[PDB]
Amino acid sequence: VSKIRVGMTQQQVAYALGTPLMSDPFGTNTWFYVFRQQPGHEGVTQQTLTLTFNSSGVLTNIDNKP
Amino acid sequence: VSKIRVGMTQQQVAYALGTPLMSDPFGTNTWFYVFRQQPGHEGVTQQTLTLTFNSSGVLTNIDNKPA
Amino acid sequence: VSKIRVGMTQQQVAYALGTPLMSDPFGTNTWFYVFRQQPGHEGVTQQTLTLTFNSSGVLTNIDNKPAL
Amino acid sequence: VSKIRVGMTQQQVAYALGTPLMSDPFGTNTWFYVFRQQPGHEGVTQQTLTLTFNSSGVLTNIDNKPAL
Amino acid sequence: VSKIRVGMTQQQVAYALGTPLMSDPFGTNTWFYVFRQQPGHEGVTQQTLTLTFNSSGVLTNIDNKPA
Amino acid sequence: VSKIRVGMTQQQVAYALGTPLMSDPFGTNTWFYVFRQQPGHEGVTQQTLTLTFNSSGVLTNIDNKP
Repeated sequence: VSKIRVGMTQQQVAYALGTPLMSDPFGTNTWFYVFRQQPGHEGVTQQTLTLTFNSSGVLTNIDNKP
Repeated sequence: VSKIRVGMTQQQVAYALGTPLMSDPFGTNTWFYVFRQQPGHEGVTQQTLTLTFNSSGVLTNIDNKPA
Repeated sequence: VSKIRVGMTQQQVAYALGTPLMSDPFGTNTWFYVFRQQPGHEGVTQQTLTLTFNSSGVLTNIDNKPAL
Repeated sequence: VSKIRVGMTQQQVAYALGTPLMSDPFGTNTWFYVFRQQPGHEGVTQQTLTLTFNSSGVLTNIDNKPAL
Repeated sequence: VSKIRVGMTQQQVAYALGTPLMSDPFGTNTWFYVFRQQPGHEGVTQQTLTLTFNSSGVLTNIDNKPA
Repeated sequence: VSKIRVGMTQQQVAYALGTPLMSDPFGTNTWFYVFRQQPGHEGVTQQTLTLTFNSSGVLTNIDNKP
């Protein structure tokens, strides 16, 4: 924590402390859902969803898995 | 168990599905650390850190409250 | 690990092992909700709620973000 | 939400909103460690540790899994 | 920041990297639920559930302790 | 919780309660790492690792991202 200073880039902070446990999802390019402890789950593997957004915050790819 | 389509904004997707469990931290403005399971913890409350970055990804505020 | 002993205070245990991944919320003074993967979310930041309780486990402060 | 009020007990708040995603570990009676993404892990199940504290925040029970 | 190679067993990978943050629950023997942020919670402790499944994926023990 | 009974398959339980918050990683086919709050992080995106194991518990694929 003394390992960081105002003016550092996200790369410099992440090098010092690691990436954070949480961050705000708005403005970022990738959102990942894992649908746990939600009734109605189906299949032989954990349902997940990866969403890709462009720099304007618009959804460009929907990746279901499976 | 709900409907999205390409071209939706993040507000539309969050209304439909909720915010995601995880998202990529690079490019956003607020990072939040909670230092768990790390030896050397001190104090009477859980140590945390909130960082604010500007539109360019540079750190402008370090909030260690506590405290 | 072997670096903890019965009789230790929560500070000593937290200095040896760090705080735990999880703990029972009853009896503590601060609760933190993060409303994720819940349809109906609104706004331009992640909705959260920080509740402060006194010693008697009574709620004394409600802190919504964003502000209601 | 609007379904909580200052003066509520932790039970009333938990009935209205559920327990929180996170809480401050200090002051509670049970801590639970899950040692993941930590090099050195051994054995055939996930290593965990459950610590029980009394009212004074003093450790009274250590429960390692698997058993040491 | 540590070294794995194809052909390693899960014990070898866990020694090198630790266990993973997440894994697929299907096919294993122990499931653990912690019911957070769900309205209608009752009791003086966090409600949890530990389920044991046999090698075939069938439920053989329901542990609701608490209690 | 009264929604489940001994003898149900993992598919029946997951349909009633959802998948669990946690499960034991040994014996399963996919392990996912997200290296957060670990100093030394590098890059312009969150480092992760997906490992695939066969039914004998042997590592068959290493997928770094990026």
